[PDB]
Formats: sequence, C-alpha cells, structure tokens
Amino acid sequence: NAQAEEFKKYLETNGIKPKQFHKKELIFNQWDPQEYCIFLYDGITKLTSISENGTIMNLQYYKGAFVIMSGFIDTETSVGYYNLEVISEQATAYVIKINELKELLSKNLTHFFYVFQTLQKQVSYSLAKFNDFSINGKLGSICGQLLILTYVYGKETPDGIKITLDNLTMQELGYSSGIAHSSAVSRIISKLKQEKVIVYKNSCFYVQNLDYLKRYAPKLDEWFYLACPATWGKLN
Amino acid sequence: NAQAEEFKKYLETNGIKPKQFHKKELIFNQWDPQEYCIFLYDGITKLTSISENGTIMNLQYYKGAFVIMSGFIDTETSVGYYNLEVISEQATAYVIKINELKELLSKNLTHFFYVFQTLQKQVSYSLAKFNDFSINGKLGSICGQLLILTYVYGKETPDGIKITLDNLTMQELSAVSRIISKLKQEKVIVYKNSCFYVQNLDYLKRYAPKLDEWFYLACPATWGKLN
Ligand SMILES: COc1c(Cc2cccc3ccccc23)cc(=O)n2c1SC[C@H]2C(=O)O
Ligand code: NA
Ligand code: NA
Repeated sequence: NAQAEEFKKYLETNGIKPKQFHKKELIFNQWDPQEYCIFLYDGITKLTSISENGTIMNLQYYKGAFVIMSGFIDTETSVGYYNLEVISEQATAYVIKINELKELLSKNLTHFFYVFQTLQKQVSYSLAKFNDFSINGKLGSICGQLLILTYVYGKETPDGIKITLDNLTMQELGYSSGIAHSSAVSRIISKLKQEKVIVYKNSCFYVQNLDYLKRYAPKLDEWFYLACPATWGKLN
Repeated sequence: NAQAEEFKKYLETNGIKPKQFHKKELIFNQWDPQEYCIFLYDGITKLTSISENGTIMNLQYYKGAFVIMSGFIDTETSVGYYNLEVISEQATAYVIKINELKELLSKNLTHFFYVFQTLQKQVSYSLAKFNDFSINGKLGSICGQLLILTYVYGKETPDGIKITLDNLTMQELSAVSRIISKLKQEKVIVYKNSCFYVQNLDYLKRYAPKLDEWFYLACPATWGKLN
C-alpha cells in the first residue's frame, strides 16, 4: 500500500517508533484521560465498549494499515468511551498523543490528507453496512463480512477461494457482522453451506459462490469498488 | 457555532458565494461525475441511496452547520452512490469542487481541523447509533433520533421541552410509526396546543445511552442546557 508506506516514513523521520502489541492488549482504553492517534501498521484490532455490568460490545474491526483516533483533533477530548483491542497474535502500531500530533500534521499537506481520507472511508463503510443490513438483514451483514474476508484474505485453490485466516471463529465472524448470538450465525452459515456458497475444510473457510455474497452485500461491494479498487479488481 | 462562522468567512474570503435550495432538491446526486464539498450552513438535508429495484433508502440526516463531502479528498472520486436531498423548506449551502477544498484546507490549519473534526463526529455518531441499536433494536434508534432532536431544537417550558421545529419538518422524519405512537401513548412526547413537548427526557436517555454520551462528548454545552 503506497500511501501507507509514505505515512510510515513521515512518522519515523519525525522520531515516532513502531510499538509491538500482542493479542488481548489494549492499544488505547476507555478509562484513560489522555487521547491518542493510532497508526495501525500491521495486525487486526477491534473497537470495544465495556459497560458497567461488564458486558463487552464489539463495535468495529480494523486491519493495518489504518488510522484510529480516540480523541477529537481540535479539543483533544474523547470521541467515545472505547478500547482498541488486538485480536491478531501480534500487531504493530505508532502511538501519538493528540497534542503532539497537531505540531506535526500541520507542517505537511499530504499526510494530513492521508488521515482525512481514511476517516472518509470509515464513514462510508458504516453507511454501506447499514444499507445492506436495512435491505437483507442479518444475511446481508454476514455476506458482507465474508465478502470482506474474501477480498482481503482470499487465495485461489481448487476447493474455491480459501480464507487464509487461522484463528477465525464462528463467534468472531458474528461479532464482526453485528450479530451477538452463535445461534443466528450458525443458522445462516448452515444455509450458506446448504446452498453451496461456503464450505469448511482443513480449519479454513472456502468460498465457492462469490457472486452470491455480492448479491446480498451490494452496497458493501460498491464501497470496496469505490474505496479499494486495486483489491476489488483482483476478483472482478 | 463559532468554528463554522469562521469557516463561512474563510469561504467568502476566497470568493465562494452561498447557494439556496428548496425542499426536495438535490444539492449533489449519485450520477454526477464531479464530486463536491458541501458546507451546509442552514437547513436540514438527508443522504439517500437507491437500490437496484428503484427503492429510496434514507441513510443519514444532516443539519446546518455541517460539512458533507461526496468525494474522497485525495482521489476526488465518489465515496458512494449518494444524493443529498433538502427536507426543510429552504437550505443554504456553499458548494465547492473537491479539488479546491485541498487548496483551501492546505493553507489554514484552523479550518482543516474544523472539517477533519466533522468527519470524526460522523464516525463516532454512527458507532453510537450502532451500539444503541445493538442493545435496544429500533426502539434505541428511535429514542436516539428523538433525543438528538430534543437537545438540538428543545426549549424548556412549563409543558416540558418544546421541540421548536415546524410540524412540517417533524413529519418528514411502518414498524417505526408504531414505536413513535407508543412513546406518545406513554407520554414520553406529547401533543399540546399545536406543538410537541418531551415530557420524559429520562426515558429517551435510558434507551439511547450511547448517543446520549456522544452528545455529551461532542456537544457538551448543548447537552448541558437540558441536563
Ligand atoms: C453489520 O452492521 C455493522 C454496521 C452497519 C449497521 C447495521 C445496523 C445498524 C447500524 C446503525 C448505525 C450504523 C451502522 C449500522 C456498521 C459497523 O461498523 N459494524 C457492523 S458489524 C461490526 C461493525 C463492522 O462492520 O466492523
Ligand atoms: Na481513551
Ligand atoms: Na455525486
């Protein structure tokens, strides 16, 4: 990813070091009065909110490279009581105090813009998932999630397009699709195998009817085309 | 709003005039090759989409002052096949070609931060709505929309928090009609003498708690008025 590498260089040039995190660590947390800008270079994370009673809500998933800001760039205060939890075995991130960020993102036009456009991608991402859920309900959500997986992590094999993720759980798939109970997920996963869309072999998921995912996640597919055309084009 | 008045003045300093639009007009549309930055100064709009069978989906509401960008700031290409439709009687907006926004933001850091922060408000807004829907379904969504109306247009009175929005625009915003009428039946919101009054703000806060937190974090002075 060209413009991701250009942003890495900018940060290192200015004395910002990568940091390594392991699974289950919080890169930033909902109880901290200091807010940060996170340049997630490598790894997979999820945004969570933890209620008083202890229930954990999974709000959004990110893979490197991406930018996540826990505070507003102007006020430096929280945008919401959120944690950024590492769910891959390792992740690499640059961690910048918000105040320190402004002293930098100014002197440069191009790098301001890279972060700007990432927020734009994210705004449109949530709108597309909402549109698909409004039309096709939970099937839309799950199809969109599998579509994402296929575009980002798919490899061509004779058994179909193999999702090359190792730790992927039926539960983590539901949370990533906004469905919190394994009953709904297994029901819909059942139909998908039953309609020959997905198959499970060798601990991995293989997609065999990619057109079907596109049919039920059409606005997320649109989003992929418009925001990630290079990727999208691999399988279109 | 100060950051926004200062942004209006920056646009006029660089010679951008306001345009006026009337209800049902599109400020931008999904078929235009040119993408734009809209500085919505006054009025109420909605973001719409069309599915491949002709059905219109309402995705998002915006009120002035706010910034809506139909194209990515770097590539200048569509962020999605969206239209921006006016739902108040009139709206006032500044309409800027996307490439020209880079130039303007590149030369003033104050106004770059102001636009950047409107994207941050959108992102956190959608996350809060999702959280509330995840917990209370469509009741959470509906309570949250009424809560935001209350905080934005509400005025304390002896009959409760009056919503100072004409009943016209109040109508422009199936299982929904049932939820709304149950809130009316339970006197959360009440018709009296040709206006509507929120009489149970605590109920709205209870079922849209994450959007209530969003307003507190995003607009603390407005939140504070009614709390
Ligand atoms: C599949 O649903 C979503 C929506 C869309 C969405 C659906 C329903 C109600 C919503 C209300 C407000 C905003 C989005 C909604 C977005 C999203 O980020 N995630 C999910 S699941 C987790 C997260 C993500 O995709 O990473
Ligand atoms: Na924090
Ligand atoms: Na357009």
